[PDB]
Amino acid sequence: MNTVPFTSAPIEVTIGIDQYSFNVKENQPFHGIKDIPIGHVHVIHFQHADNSSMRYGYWFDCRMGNFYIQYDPKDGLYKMMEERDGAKFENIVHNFKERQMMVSYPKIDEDDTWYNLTEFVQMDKIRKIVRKDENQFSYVDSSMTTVQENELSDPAHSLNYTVINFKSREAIRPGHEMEDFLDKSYYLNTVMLQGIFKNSSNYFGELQFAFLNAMFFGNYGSSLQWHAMIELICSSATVPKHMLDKLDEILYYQIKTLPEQYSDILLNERVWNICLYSSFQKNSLHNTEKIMENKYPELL
Amino acid sequence: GAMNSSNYAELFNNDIKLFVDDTNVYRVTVHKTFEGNVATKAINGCIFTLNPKTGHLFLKIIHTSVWAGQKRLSQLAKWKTAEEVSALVRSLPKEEQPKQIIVTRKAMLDPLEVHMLDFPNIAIRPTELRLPFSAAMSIDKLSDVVMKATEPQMVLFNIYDDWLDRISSYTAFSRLTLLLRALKTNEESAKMILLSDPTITIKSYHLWPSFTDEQWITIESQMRDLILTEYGRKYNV
Ligand SMILES: C[C@H](CC(=O)O)CC(=O)Nc1nccs1
Repeated sequence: MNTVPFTSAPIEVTIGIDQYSFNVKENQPFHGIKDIPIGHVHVIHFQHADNSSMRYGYWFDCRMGNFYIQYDPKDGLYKMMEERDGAKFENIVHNFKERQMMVSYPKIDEDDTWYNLTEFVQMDKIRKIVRKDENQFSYVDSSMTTVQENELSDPAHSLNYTVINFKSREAIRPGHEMEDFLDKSYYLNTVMLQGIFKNSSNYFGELQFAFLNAMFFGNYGSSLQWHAMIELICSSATVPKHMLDKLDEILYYQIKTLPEQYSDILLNERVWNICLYSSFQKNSLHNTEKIMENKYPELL
Repeated sequence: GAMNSSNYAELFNNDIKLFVDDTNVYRVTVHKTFEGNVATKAINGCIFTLNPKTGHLFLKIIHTSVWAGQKRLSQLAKWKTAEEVSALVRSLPKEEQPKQIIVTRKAMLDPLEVHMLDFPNIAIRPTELRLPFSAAMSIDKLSDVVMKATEPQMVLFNIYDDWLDRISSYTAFSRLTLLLRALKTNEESAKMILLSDPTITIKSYHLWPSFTDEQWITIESQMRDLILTEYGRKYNV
C-alpha cells in the first residue's frame, strides 16, 4: 500500500481520491491519504470550498514514483509533486502516519468498483492524452478542451483524445459512402482498432479515461469522447463478440457509479437511446440496458 | 444554414447554386398479387437538379434496373441521388461547380454531405421553402424522356425556355414555381389553362408555350385562381 502525503491544507477543499471524497477545513491538520491500493491508476481531485470553479486533479500511479501534494498560494491550487529522495519521503510519511494525520483509502474488501472502472486504463496511455512529459502524473481540470474541440485554444493544455468524426474522410471509404456511414465496422475495426489503437484494450482504456474525466471534473469534451467511442462500437454491425461482452461490463459499472443527480448533464439521450434500442448492438448490452432502465428510465 | 423567405434573393445572386429534389427518384405503383398480397412495381424516376439563376436543369433519369435485387429502396434512393449529384459536381468544370447545393428534403442532407466530403467548400443546405419540384413529371416533355428511357441517361434542359431574354431570374423562378404548384394541385386544370388556346404552341426546343408578355400575365392569374379555387374546394371555404 502506498501513500500521498500533503504538506498542509491551507484552504478549505473537498478532496476526491478515486470514487471517494471528503471535506477538509481551512488550516485543518490534514497530511494526506494512506493505504492506496497498488495495481491501479488513481486520481486525486479537488474542488475548492470558496470557489467551486475549476474542479481539477492528478492522475498517478504509485508504482512510478513517490508523489505528494503541496498548496501553491501564488497559483492558488494544490499541486502534485514528485519527491526523488526516497529516505526523506519515507520519513515524512512515517511521522504523519504515527500522528494519525492521514485518511485511509476506504476500500471495502468485497468491492471491485475501481478495478471495474479502470481495468484498461494505464498511466502510459494517460500521459499521451495529457502531454506534460516532465511529470510522471497528469493534471486534468474541468475546462481543458480536447484536440477535436480546438479544431472546431492553447495546444499545450489540451486533451489529445483520438479524434472520432463520423462524417470525415477517415470514417468513409470513397466508393463505400452509404455502406460506411450506415455500418461503421470499417471505421471501428480497420481505422481505429487495427490502425490507431492497435487493440481493443487500448480503445477501452481511452473510453474509460474519458468517462472518469467527465464524471470527476465535469469535463465536457471528455463526455463527448466517451459517447463517441460507445456510439462507434454500437453503430458497427461487425464487432468481435468478446468486445461486446466487455463493453457491457464496462458501461454497466460506469452507469452504476454515476451520481444519480448528474444524469441530466453526463448522459446523452440520443446516443443512449440509439445504442440500446436502435443500433446493430441493441441486443448485445443486456446488463447495461437493465441498469439504465431501472436507474434512469426517464432518459429513455 | 437553411434557406427561407428572408434570404430568398440569394437564389439569384452570382454564386452558382443548385437545388436538388429527390422526390421522383424512386417511383412505384402498388398492386394486389394473385395470392391477395400487395406488391410494388418500380417505374423510371429522375433527379431534378436545377440552377435557379440560369434555368439549367440536369435531369438524371433513374432507370428501374438500378433497383434490381436491392433492399431498403427508399433509403437507397437518397444515397443514389447523392452519388449521382456528387459525380455531376465532380464532372462539372471547376468554374461551373456550385458553391451551394440546396436540398428540398432534409433527409438528403447526410447522404449528400457524405458523398461531397471531397468538396469541403461546397455548402450543403436545407430549405424552409415548400417547393413544388415533385410536379416536374407533369411537364410533358420531361415525363416523356423519363418513361421512354431504357438505360440510365443524363438529359439537359433549360426550364425557363427563353424567358430570361425578357424577365429576371427572380421573376422566372416565381413563374416556374407558380406553374409547378398549379400542376401539383390540379394537373388537369393546369394543363387545360396552358393549352386551351390552340394558336399558342410549344416550340420544338421549349417546354412551355410561347406566350407573349401580356398572355403570361393572363396565364399567371388563371394559375393563381386555380390554386385558390382548389384551396377553397379542399377546406370548404
Ligand atoms: C455523371 C454525369 C453523367 C451521367 O450521369 O452519366 C455527369 C454529367 O452529366 N456532366 C455534365 N456536365 C455538363 C452537363 S452534364
